[PDB]
Amino acid sequence: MSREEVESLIQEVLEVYPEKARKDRNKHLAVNDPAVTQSKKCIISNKKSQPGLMTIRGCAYAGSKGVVWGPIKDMIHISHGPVGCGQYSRAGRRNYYIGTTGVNAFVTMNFTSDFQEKDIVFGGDKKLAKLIDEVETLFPLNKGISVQSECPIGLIGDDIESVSKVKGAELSKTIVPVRCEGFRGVSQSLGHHIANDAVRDWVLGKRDEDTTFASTPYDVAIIGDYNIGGDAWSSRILLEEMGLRCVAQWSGDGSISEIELTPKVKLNLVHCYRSMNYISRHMEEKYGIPWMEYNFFGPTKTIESLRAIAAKFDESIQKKCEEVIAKYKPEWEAVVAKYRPRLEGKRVMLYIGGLRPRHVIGAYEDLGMEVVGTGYEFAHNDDYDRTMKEMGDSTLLYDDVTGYEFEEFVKRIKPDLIGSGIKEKFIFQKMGIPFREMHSWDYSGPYHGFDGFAIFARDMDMTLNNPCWKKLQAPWE
Amino acid sequence: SQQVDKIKASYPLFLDQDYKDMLAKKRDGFEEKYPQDKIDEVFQWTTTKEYQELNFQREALTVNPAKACQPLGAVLCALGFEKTMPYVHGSQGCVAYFRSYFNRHFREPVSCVSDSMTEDAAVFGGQQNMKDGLQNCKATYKPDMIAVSTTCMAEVIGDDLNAFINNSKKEGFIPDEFPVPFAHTPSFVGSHVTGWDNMFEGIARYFTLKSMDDKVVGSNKKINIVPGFETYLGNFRVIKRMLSEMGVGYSLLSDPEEVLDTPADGQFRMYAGGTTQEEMKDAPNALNTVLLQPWHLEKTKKFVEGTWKHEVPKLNIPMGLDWTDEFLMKVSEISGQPIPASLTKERGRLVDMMTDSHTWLHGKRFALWGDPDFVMGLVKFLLELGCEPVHILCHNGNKRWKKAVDAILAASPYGKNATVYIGKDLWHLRSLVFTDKPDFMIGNSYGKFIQRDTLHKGKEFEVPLIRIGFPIFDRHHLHRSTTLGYEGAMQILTTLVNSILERLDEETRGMQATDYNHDLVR
Amino acid sequence: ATIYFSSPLMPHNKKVQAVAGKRSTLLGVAQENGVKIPFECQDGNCGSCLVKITHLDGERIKGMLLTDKERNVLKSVGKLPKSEEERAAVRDLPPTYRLACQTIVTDEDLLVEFTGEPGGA
Amino acid sequence: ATIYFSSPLMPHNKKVQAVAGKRSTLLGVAQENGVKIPFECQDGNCGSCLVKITHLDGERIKGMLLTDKERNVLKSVGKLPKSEEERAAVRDLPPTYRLACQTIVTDEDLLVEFTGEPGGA
Ligand code: ICS
Ligand code: CLF
Ligand code: FES
Ligand code: FES
Ligand SMILES: [Ca+2]
Repeated sequence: MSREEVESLIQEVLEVYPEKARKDRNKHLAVNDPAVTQSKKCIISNKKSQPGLMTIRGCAYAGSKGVVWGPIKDMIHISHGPVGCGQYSRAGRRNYYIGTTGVNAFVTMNFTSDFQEKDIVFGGDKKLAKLIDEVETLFPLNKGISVQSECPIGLIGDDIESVSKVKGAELSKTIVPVRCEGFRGVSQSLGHHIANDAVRDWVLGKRDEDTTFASTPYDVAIIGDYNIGGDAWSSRILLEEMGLRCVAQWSGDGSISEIELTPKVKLNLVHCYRSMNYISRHMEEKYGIPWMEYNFFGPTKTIESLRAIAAKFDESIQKKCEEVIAKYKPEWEAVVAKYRPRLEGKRVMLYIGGLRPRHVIGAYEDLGMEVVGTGYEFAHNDDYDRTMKEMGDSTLLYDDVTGYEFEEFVKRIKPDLIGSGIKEKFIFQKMGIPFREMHSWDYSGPYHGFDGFAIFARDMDMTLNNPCWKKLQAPWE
Repeated sequence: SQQVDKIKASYPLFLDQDYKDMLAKKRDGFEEKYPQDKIDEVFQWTTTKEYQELNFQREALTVNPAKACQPLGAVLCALGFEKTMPYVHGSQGCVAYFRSYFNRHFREPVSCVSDSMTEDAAVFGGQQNMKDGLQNCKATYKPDMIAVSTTCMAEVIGDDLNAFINNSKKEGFIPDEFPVPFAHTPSFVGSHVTGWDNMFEGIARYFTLKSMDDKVVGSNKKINIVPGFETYLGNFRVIKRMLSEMGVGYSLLSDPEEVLDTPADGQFRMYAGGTTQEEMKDAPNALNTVLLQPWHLEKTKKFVEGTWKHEVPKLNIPMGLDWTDEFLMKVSEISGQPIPASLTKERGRLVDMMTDSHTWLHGKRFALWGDPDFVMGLVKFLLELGCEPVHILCHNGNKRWKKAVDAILAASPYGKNATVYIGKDLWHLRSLVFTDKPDFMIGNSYGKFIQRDTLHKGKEFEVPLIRIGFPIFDRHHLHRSTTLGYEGAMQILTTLVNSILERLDEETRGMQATDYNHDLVR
Repeated sequence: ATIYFSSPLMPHNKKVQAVAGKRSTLLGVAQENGVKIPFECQDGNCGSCLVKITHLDGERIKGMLLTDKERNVLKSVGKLPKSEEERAAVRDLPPTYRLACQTIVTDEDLLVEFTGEPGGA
Repeated sequence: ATIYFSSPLMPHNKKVQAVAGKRSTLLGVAQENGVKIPFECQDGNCGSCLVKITHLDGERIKGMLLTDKERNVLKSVGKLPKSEEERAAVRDLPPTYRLACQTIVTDEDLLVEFTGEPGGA
């Protein structure tokens, strides 16, 4: 389709909206022009959501507790407030870890204060202290406590910073109050910012005056990789076959000690720019640690990122990088040779949170699949600046798409595959259009590195070419 | 490394030697993990009887709850009606979590909208959010009704829903005749089952409060059925099939079975089936109203008795043999229709099934948890089978329900070692199953970790989990099962006896060690 | 959080201890502690409670949401330059000029300066 | 004492904990904490370390001696109006502009602002 058909489709979709909502939504939709570098000329982003339009965004609590603070395993994460917020986000995210759950690891456990009506009226600052005492009593091997605020906490005026300071002074334990109320932000992105601020202000600077760690010129830290389905692991090995020593992971399969040891490294490899650029910039400003963005989706991007990371170091690291690339070359070549003929020419439409709508494009390109449309839920203008150089000409772009907009776009464009979250999976699976969960990898993976590319290709082939998509139309109709 | 012909996912790829070495290096160098001996000592300490005493003294800490917030049930009740859009007045994360929860449980699309309230709405209220959301929702998705619930933000702020909706209709955002029922569902009062009650009570008020003058009890010769918070489509289908066989004229209020199960035929249907507004308006003209789950439909019972003047019969949930018989007899008494032969034969088949499998169920010890009505029905059915529900738990339970369950237990020899707990979470149940080991567990998917905790101590201490309840995430299409009436009793009996036989087969499969008991006929 | 209220009207700057994230929006704090910031509206569309907020910690500045109401009021008053609007929109960082009726206190040390005059002038 | 160093040169204001009454005279504190105030003399007769000090506590301002050397240097630079000189002479209260190499830290919260330029301009 050309730029003329796409704009007509955009206007036809927006015709049903009320005039104010129509004007607001016209700014968030655009047709990609790769020659444009300043996305603000085309797409507005990080704006509020129009009420009643069934958006797909989340809350700051999801961005902070669900995304950033959650994967930390050695800490205990209290969900201060009613039961629902903590209950719905429990173990819904596949941030893998290694530990004995309930003894030294607590990722898939729901700790909450369970506010009743007597706590909304009379406050909950004493309940929090009693809860901290009980947590210390029953879980002695925890290495810290993080109190994530839910919506009522800010509204009723509860002072959790004071409680955190007092109980940290008493128990000599790291207690981090996070003000990640759901109403504070328009989406999960402000949750990322709040969680990074809490990390910076309460955890990161503990070992500023400690020099007992044996630093090496090859120390690196993986930032913004939350180990979905093991993703971070598949990356970490690829960074240790080149001789680099990964000191910390943020935050999938991460521990409170790696976070404190992070300022003792020589380079920060940031995978998710959106959720961790806030702390990467702080570390660069304070400790002088440089940081760079790498992409491990697909063989091409992985090779380019490894070559760049090696170029950040001396000649031995570059030789090891070339050795690793040569070693892994036949493995991904076989996967491409097997699966590309089956997935050649297919058209994909993506809609994911803030990083993957542009990161996984390289993986689909390596299989001969064309992304005819991509968009984000809570990405800023930077993200679209990076995206416009990734998408082809005349491809659709959307921001904070609604159910109606996405459904109409899919019906007209008719993509061969759709990649989005659980809340859209069955909507497009009832339309006879194959769907892949690009958040949790559809309970598969990992997809990072050369080991994850085979799984990626296998999943895409098994979903697009499944024989279940030819049976929707009844033979007697 | 990956092989193009044998590709391994996260399991068992990370069991390779290189990944093991990498993880070991990570743990040794940077994690600063406690020594394995300390971890093993602490884990054994958690399984002792001393740890249970500390655990049950918890007063401010809740670990692994077994309940949700009211607006979840409110959203389900709103989905129960025809062309009804659930609209939650509050922040937008709540709606996303509700939709994710219901999609993961039912594996079907769930449609709900929000006002996307933010920091400006926290300071100046959310009236403009209400107006714009109502207008946008009516214009875009075109519902015949918008059912408004509230999060805990709107309740703490103190947003007056009635005032906001009235000011929205008079301003011209929505037509004055457009039905917009509302309900106040604070997430810090009760649980998800209470939200269903509040939403249904609000809808019934909106549709019947202003027109009770010309309503005569018995005009349409029908019976109203209020299911409650039900997460099994089979229960909705059986509660209608039994009445259809019985010949009774019935009107199922809040029926979401159709929208939560739609065909995959190339088109997406946002709305399907559901109770029509005519049925809600005509509800007061029914002979009587029956509440299938009376322990969370108390406010609805108050509204029906006080306003509709229907004398709601005091019935228990149709789970088991005796309570299903009581339900059928009460329905026959109310409608005057004799019980047909197609249900006596079904009852006889259920009794035959009970008699065939009594030698395996007798003396088995079960620990259960869930919703009050479901838990009490399951306890009654277990007592009817000769099983011992040693541990009974209900996080969202009250003391009257506990007293009723104790009365049920005392009326049977098998309810002798049973202990009912209210306000306790799943960590209390883990402590209970470690010290007083049952033979199985009956609950939702959250009980799997508890089983994993029991296996770590040892194979001889493992407590298998039987998945009956809500939510069930790690199994596919179990939401199509049935738990009400005779068919539900048959399915539950089959599941229990087959789980027992499967565990027995697993324990006796080691050749030349325990396989002497590996009987072909079991 | 420590808030230092400064103004030509005030004989001395006032140091106030406040609870972060309360629904009271630094006006409530000012009214509790007797600081007289001109508040002349109840919806949020005037500029009277305009103040200048300086983050004294610098390395402890928290991320915040600049609501479209506050942004429009600041632009109507003329205390939101294009650069600060872009910074708030992209990097979630607060601007220098805020509205004391819509500013939620964060866990940091802040210096709030007002002239005892409406926002416009 | 808590001292907040602010300057256009500094990317962010810096919060520093300091010991009151030390012989180091808030230059020593700046040099310890990396704050770059222009100090270009060793006797005290230049104006380079000119700073503007704001007492954030207001009700905790301490009495101090304005030495004739510092007073003469401030008057030579032009940051000592007659009213502030009279106030310092009579009521022992510090002026708004000080010399960072002759200013002894007191037990209060202070905001020190410099332009990275000599005192005169
Ligand atoms: S953190 Fe973010 S929505 Fe960067 S909130 Fe979301 S595990 Fe997405 S596109 Mo779920 S900015 Fe991570 C994300 Fe991307 S939870 Fe995961 S898949 S790379
Ligand atoms: S934005 Fe929570 S789900 Fe809600 S009605 Fe309250 S218990 Fe239930 Fe975010 S912090 Fe949470 S998830 Fe929402 S409430 Fe707010
Ligand atoms: S007083 Fe009207 S804007 Fe704050
Ligand atoms: S540096 Fe010369 S006056 Fe202080
Ligand atoms: Ca389905």
